[PDB]
Amino acid sequence: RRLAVDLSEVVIKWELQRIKDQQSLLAKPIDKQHTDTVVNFLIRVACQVNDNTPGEVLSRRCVNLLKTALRPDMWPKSELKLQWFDKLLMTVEQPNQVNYGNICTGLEVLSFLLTVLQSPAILSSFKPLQRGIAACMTCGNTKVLRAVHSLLSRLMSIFPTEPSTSSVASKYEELECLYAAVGKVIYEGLTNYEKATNANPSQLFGTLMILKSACSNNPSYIDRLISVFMRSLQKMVREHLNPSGTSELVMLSLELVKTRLAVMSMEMRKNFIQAILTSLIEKSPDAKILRAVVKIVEEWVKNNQTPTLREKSILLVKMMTYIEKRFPEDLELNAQFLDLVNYVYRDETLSGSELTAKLEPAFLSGLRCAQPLIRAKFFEVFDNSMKRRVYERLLYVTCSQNWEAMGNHFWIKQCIELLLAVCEKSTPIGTSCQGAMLP
Amino acid sequence: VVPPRSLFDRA
Repeated sequence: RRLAVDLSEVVIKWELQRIKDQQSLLAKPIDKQHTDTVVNFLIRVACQVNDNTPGEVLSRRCVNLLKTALRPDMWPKSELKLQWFDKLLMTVEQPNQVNYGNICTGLEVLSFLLTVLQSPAILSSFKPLQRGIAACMTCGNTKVLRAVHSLLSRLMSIFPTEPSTSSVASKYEELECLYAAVGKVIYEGLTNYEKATNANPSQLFGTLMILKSACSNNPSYIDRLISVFMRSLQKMVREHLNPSGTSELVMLSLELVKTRLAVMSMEMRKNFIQAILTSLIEKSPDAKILRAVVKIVEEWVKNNQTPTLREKSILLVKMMTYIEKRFPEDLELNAQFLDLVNYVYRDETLSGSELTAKLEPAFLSGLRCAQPLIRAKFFEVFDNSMKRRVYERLLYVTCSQNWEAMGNHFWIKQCIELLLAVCEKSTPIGTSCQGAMLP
Repeated sequence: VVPPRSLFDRA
């Protein structure tokens, strides 16, 4: 079989040399039907040769050889013979013995063909595949789920799912059945996890990946499923707080609903903001979850598609209490949160708001931060808050600044920093101690 | 004597 792959590579290298020469019977290109059969043999051998439990290396070589065979110069718009994939992908249905590696290689080849082919050719070629792609979405193998997720992501990026809860699953018949199966499996998975008396979030895994693929180029898609998805998200957060992929599924779900606040009902919106995100901030032990929540809140703040000032205030106050307390060692997370607080205090819209009054402990944490870049940004904000005058700053430190929020910090450091800022900076350095100077 | 305004005074 390796020898056969070698012959295919020989034909490809002959066409590379033809391209080099062209950049007359010896210079004329190869007959197209031979290119077609070489491409099709490469596809078939790549999908077949993987072992059920080595041929994996020959598969990878065939895949690379196919990726070189289909280029803007080598053999674009070759024919393809995809019908045989229908039999292969249906094997996923059979749980006795199935070559999962073959399924993964075929799905990868399909996603590559989606980058290779022209759009009408994509639509024409993929129609029989729809049953096979739909079959993959059911199996419990995580590798196949990820492969089909990537394939569907690329396909739906080329052709986005229908909005508005339109009755047709797609405007394209070649996508209609596949997209109907995608929607049905999403709905059934969410409903099953809602119904389940006791189940791991891992049951959601494939459902969540497929849903993410369906929403990749159509954020509105989850508006169909918003109630059932929100109840599943509540169940996920509850299972996470009171117990490794759980974090990944919670982050994925949060990324899905982060921009659909206007669709959710008032009770669901309130639960999401003051129940889910707040309990993640307060209870959740995973710092990656905290980083994701802080990123979501930062995107909200920096932007009815965004939360009200009260919800932003609630989230920022919860973060200001919990993030420093629960994760003192995480310098990156605290840096991210203090960067957000710095943006808030720099923002002109929020200046003088109740929020800036509520975030004063966070600002004072920024002034006393052990990370010099944060401390400098906070002092730069602090410096401009008052006039460059000795008397006014002495009055500030005596009268205006409640220093209680500094805690055990020796806040005399901030007084020194504030008053020395008044000094002239551009004057050449010098002394009154002329008797001590080196002549 | 009027204290200077701070970033935390609710204007």
